[PDB]
Amino acid sequence: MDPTIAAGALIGGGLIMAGGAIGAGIGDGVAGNALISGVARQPEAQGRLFTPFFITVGLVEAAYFINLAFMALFVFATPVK
Amino acid sequence: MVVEYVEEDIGPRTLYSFEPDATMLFESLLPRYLTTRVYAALLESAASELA
Ligand SMILES: COc1cc([C@](O)(CCN(C)C)[C@@H](c2cc3cc(Br)ccc3nc2OC)c2cccc(OC)c2F)cc(OC)n1
Repeated sequence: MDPTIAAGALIGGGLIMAGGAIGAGIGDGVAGNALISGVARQPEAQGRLFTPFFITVGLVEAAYFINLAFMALFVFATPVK
Repeated sequence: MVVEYVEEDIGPRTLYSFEPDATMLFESLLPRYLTTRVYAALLESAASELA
């Protein structure tokens, strides 16, 4: 009955936050790995390397936050009902 | 050639990139260094002979 939809939001919602964290978690890694090396090669670059870095992270973090929002929309709104 | 470790000079220095790598470049540059030394020797000898 209605419970079968409830878990359908808890499972699906969980998925929305699984692929979210694998997305940001690795993204912020593979982006930050290019910052450290950069700063490791010339310390005076830390001033300007934040201009590309905080762009990529921005994009990456968007992919997370949207999913975050959707997870709420799955757990606190249950659209298909 | 004698290897003498003179100083540090640069500590937080912007590191050099080597293409393809440092060792191959070094072993390809050493004979050029020897021959430019021999060239400078020949030039100094010519000037000395004229003097
Ligand atoms: C709430 O859902 C979103 C979605 C989006 C985007 O999908 C990008 C998501 N990434 C940043 C993780 C975005 C987008 C779609 C594209 C589509 C093609 Br075809 C080609 C390039 C595209 N490039 C884009 O931006 C880089 C987009 C989409 C719609 C309206 C938009 O206006 C507000 C809008 F910006 C951003 C967002 O911000 C909170 N919320």
